[PDB]
Amino acid sequence: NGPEVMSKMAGESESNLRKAFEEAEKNAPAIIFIDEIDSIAPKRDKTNGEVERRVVSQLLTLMDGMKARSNVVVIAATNRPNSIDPALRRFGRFDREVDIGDATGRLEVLRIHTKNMKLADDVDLEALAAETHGYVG
Amino acid sequence: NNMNEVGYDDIGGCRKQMAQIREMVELPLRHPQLFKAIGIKPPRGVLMYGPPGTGKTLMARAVANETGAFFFLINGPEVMSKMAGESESNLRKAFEEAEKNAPAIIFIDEIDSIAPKRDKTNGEVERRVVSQLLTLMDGMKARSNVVVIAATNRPNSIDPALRRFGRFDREVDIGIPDATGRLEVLRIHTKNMKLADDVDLEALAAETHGYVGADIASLCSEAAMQQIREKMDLIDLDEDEIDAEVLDSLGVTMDNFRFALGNSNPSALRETVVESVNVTWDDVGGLDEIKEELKETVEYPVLHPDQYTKFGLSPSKGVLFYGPPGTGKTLLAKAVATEVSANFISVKGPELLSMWYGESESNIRDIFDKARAAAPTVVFLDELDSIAKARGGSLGDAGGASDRVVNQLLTEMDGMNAKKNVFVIGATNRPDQIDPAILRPGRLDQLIYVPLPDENARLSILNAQLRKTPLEPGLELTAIAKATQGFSGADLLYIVQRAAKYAIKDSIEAHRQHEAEKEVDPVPYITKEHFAEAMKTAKRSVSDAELRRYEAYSQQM
Amino acid sequence: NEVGYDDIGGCRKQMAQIREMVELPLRHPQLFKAIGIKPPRGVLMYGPPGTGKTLMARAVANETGAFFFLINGPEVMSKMAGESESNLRKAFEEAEKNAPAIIFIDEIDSIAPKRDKTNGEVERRVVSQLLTLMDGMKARSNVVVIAATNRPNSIDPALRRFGRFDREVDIGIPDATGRLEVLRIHTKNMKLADDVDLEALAAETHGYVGADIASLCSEAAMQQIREKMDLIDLDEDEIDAEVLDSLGVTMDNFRFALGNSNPSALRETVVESVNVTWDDVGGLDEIKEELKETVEYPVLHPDQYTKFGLSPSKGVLFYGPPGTGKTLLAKAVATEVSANFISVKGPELLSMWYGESESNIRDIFDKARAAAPTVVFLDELDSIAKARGGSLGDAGGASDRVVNQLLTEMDGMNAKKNVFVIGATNRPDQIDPAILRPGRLDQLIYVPLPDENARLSILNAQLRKTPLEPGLELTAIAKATQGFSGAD
Amino acid sequence: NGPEVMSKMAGESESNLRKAFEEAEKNAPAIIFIDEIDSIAPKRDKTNGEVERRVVSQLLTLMDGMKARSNVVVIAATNRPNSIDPALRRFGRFDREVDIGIPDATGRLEVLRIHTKNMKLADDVDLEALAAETHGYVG
Amino acid sequence: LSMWYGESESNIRDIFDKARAAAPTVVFLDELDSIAKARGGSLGDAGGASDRVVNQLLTEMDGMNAKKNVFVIGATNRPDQIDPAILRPGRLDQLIYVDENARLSILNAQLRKTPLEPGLELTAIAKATQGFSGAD
Amino acid sequence: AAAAAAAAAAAAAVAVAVAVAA
Ligand SMILES: [Mg+2]
Ligand SMILES: [Mg+2]
Ligand SMILES: [Mg+2]
Ligand SMILES: [Mg+2]
Repeated sequence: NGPEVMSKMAGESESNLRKAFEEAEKNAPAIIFIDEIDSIAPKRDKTNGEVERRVVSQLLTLMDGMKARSNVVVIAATNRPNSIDPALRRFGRFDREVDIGDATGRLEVLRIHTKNMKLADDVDLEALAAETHGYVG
Repeated sequence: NNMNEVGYDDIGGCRKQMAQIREMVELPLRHPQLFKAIGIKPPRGVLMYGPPGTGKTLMARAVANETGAFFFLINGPEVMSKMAGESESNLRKAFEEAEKNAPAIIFIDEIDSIAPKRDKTNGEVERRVVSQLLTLMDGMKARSNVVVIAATNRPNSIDPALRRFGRFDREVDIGIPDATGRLEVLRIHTKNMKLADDVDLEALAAETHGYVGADIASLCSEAAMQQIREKMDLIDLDEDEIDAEVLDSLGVTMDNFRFALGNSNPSALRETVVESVNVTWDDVGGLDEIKEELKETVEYPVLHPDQYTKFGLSPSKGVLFYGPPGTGKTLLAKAVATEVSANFISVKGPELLSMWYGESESNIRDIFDKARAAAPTVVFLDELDSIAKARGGSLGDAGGASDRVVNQLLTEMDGMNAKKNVFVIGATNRPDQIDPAILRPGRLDQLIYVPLPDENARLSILNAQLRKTPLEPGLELTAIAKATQGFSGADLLYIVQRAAKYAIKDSIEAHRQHEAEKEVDPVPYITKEHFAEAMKTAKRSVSDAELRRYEAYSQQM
Repeated sequence: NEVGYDDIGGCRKQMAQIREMVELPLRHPQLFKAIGIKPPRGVLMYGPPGTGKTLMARAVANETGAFFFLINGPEVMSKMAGESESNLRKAFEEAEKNAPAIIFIDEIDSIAPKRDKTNGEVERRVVSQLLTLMDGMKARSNVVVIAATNRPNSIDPALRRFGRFDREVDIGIPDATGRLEVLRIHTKNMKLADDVDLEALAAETHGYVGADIASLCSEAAMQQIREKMDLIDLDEDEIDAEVLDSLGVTMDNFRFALGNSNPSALRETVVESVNVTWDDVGGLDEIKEELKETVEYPVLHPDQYTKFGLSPSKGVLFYGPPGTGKTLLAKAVATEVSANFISVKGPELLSMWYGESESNIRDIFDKARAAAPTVVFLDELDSIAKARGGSLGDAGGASDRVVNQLLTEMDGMNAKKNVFVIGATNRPDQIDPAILRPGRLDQLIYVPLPDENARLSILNAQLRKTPLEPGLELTAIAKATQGFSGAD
Repeated sequence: NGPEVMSKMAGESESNLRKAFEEAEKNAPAIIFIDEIDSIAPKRDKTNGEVERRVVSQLLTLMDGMKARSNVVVIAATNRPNSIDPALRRFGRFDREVDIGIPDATGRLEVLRIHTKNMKLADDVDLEALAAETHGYVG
Repeated sequence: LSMWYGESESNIRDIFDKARAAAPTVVFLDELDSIAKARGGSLGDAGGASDRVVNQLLTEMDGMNAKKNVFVIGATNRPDQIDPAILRPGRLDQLIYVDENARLSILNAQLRKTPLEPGLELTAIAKATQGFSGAD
Repeated sequence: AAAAAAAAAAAAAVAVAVAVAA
């Protein structure tokens, strides 16, 4: 995740990034999920720190340093599509973005969540999935 | 006994909120079996926000006292230290003590010192502390069974990561109490101290409007102090000794609370306190039907809320007075501000504008926030020809700020409803220069026209300035009114001031003559000769072109 | 040496309020247990500088026998990280630990910049630490906190709440009687001549506050020192007894010091004292008398106005052909009339930024009403008072906002005690109708061309300091000029 | 000197002022000269920074407060007096403001004699004509 | 109409960009009289702003092909003061002239959540008021 | 040991201009 990369040791964030990247290259052709990238990438213009710039440069030099024998991909989730570094959106690291803009998925999420409770005997979750319109997750 | 404080019986006026907090804090901490049985995992963090003094810290003391579970107080600005990297260790050991000892409860006051939103910050230690708190809170298993209580005065200056699912899931807007809640809290605080019999707390609660939580306590304390002050003078209570007979003869009466109310104001409006001007409804001569209509329109939402509910018509909050200069619009505003029994914030039109970028809209938002806090209130806008100017009045641009401020006023007046009870009074001299966007229905509905006084209204006005003035018995004012046709209230004031000046000149001349040659005052009353000499120079102010323009505007409406 | 309650005169009401709050819970606490509730413990003193707030703090510190801590505002902060909050905690802990005590926080504006407009984290941490210490868990146990400020509006609202700062006392400008007590306090420890008359001197001071009065006294003494050290030689070694004794401070010394000193608040806009007199203005005798009486009546005879219970007229506007002598009347009023004078030109107050014109106007009128009674001269009022809506192309109606600010600020929900606005315009057609309204500028004085006897009076006034031929007469000159003005 | 006190560390400028005043009072009956005070007094109300307000408040407290000034005299110099905090232009802080303005003909002649003393003039040199034709020279 | 120059036309430009982005859509132009004004008709104006607004509206409406299928709806009280350059064919050619039943429906929809007296008919208010409107 | 630092950079103001009609 985003803000789970800091440690008391100075520069340990770069060591943690290198450890994760070498583990993903060592084990198998796999996929890395970096959730909440807005904490790691502070857009580099409004920030004023120096270890954030160092960890952004480390993530830049670690995303660029993937060869053909790595065969690993990276996935990253964000909330706002505007507070991202263009150096992270440069050609080489992140170019294929998706724009995730229903009732069946809402019924699936309901049956996933509420199936671990002594619920009822006279419930119809189809009506709860139909009458609920704008809820998510 | 002081350390004991008080449980649920201390906090009042928020039944739902206190019930919710006790539900979250006691049940999952005494017996978590029922939560597992139903199949919902109770949250681990709960946020509290609202205006200061609403009772949040009181809530913390009540939960700490009512539940015998172990407690550990930490505060925001006392966590970090000077040595390199000890805030993280401090928080770590705090959580370790919270887990190792018992299913305890942790309370962090003033989180704003630790969450600067990550946008208006430049240092790095805040990043370290925020990330440490995030990982420490996220890394709490189901078996931890330790809850954190957060207390923030302003909720919008919070790092949004803490609002995410799984972190501080439950927020509680502890708002202002109502009349019943305010009366209940008054009873709670005033029960230990003695109270005189002649007291009607219902009236005190119906008159207490913007006070929240602590301000009423201040009112009570001030009344008690006043009682102590009056009894010290009369009995000559000397600082050297205390007489026990006086101690048992101590009772705070209703007059003490009246005095305290006349000297105390809501905490939120403390900054915007205005100088006191004593105007009464009989001082505003004339304008009888207009005054009756305004008072009736302002009184219905505050005295018959059930009548307001039993209806469908949308209560038009706004009102705009327009008319010729010197007719008494500002006087009506003064009378409302003095004798309405509600909050009142007076502002002059151009004061809000500022050279810097954004501050103007910041002032508009904060002032309207203050209006919302001390509900009900009456925001009096002076000279809307400075704020609500027509976007096209001047070809030249002043930086575009005018459009931004006008849009800010529309967005902050269109985002109103029956709640928060805010009536905006407008008053302009030139109605042509106001933006029509403001006069749209639903924003400024009532448009009262304050015309030139008539013969009976003019006589009433003349009598209104001569209420406190000693007057000679042999004077008749009907002739003065009959002889004046196009005059205004300001003209009448000028006439009366000229008469007073002539009287003062005569008095000083006579006193000088008396001292030179050497009843006390040869001129204790104003004279018909003085009035004649004042009206020898009196004249009307407003011209006929202005009268024509106002008549044309009135007929156009 | 020690400054007690008899050296802090002129604030008797506020003195009693703060004396009560500091002494009664620390002299007879039994009464506060008998009534049932706890006493107030937080109080905020605010007012213009030099009014005597710090003097009040010194008096409280000297009189009360309890423990006392003094804290300068910025002094608490330090360079090491998280050191300011440690200092606040240490101070409060020391105050609580030793005894019931009085904390004094001087210049609170440096510590509480509203915690919302500031952008430094250190400021927000010091504000949060102060808020927690002064109210919170285990906040205070029988210790009272006084703070001093000059700008109460620059304080965070959370600090202005009951329990932290419950009562705000207003240490404002003293009245004439207050000036009398201040003078008696500062002139009781010196040797004065018998001629000295303090009551008239206090009456003639109109806006002086506290330290201003002290300055006046000091100036008088210094002038006396410069009056008797001239007759005596330099005396580089030692001074004879006969001059060391029998110094004396005459009333003329005080008058001279009054002719130089000015209110500290109005020192920003001091105007050089041009020398005019009533005899310098030829003609216009009836206008001279009306202006003189309309200005001196409120300031010398306030009892009669309260007897009739009516407020006086304030404004007046001269209008007429150029050079009739309007500015001359303004100069005379500025130099001889006792009320303070603020001479401002027409277009002086405008500014290129947005809103700074109205801010400057508000500041000028705030200073004018602060040291009241005051006279404000608006030269060529038609520059600032334009007919609203007349100009199609304008700087976003900058003139409109200026005139609206002037109109509403000079007459609104104010106190309107004693401010006299003087207008001088030779083109009265360009004025807004609202400005001509009574209660804003009630006296419209027309200054026509001088008559034969008025031209003679002007000629005599203008030849009053020049040697002239004995056989010269000025009646012929008057008979010959019929359409001339004073300038001609 | 005016801007000599400002430092990057938070809470060091006012500490420097405190050290200066304490040394001045600890040493002897001293005189304190503050040159170009316009850089440490922007009226504390129109300014928007934070360190300037803090230095102004520290200076105001040091100038007057508890045990304000024991045998120390403060002198200040500025090119524009209107741009200073009114709280500093009060008795006790800055009792009197002297106006050192444009010299007249006699003053100009005095300055000319003072400056030309070290130079070697000829026997044909007069200074009165030069002081007459010199009109607006500030010295 | 933005006070800043250029921004005024940029508002209409990005309004039509938001319209063409969410195709199909309906752009209800209320009170056309203001925007539909003769180019430079008024001698005194803020640097002939009206003409630039009308030119932006005309050049951002005439560029609508069969694609993006936008539809502009106008309404006015005075049809005299509308620009014939905006009443031209190819941009906006239809002219719908615009009752009692709609007034009765408006009075019945406004009095939905209202405790009305049962012995009351609104057909008298519909028949007495002929040229009225919903706001009054 | 760590240390703090103060910083106040600048702000943004708005000016007013005058135009001429014809
Ligand atoms: Mg609290
Ligand atoms: Mg008015
Ligand atoms: Mg002081
Ligand atoms: Mg003149």
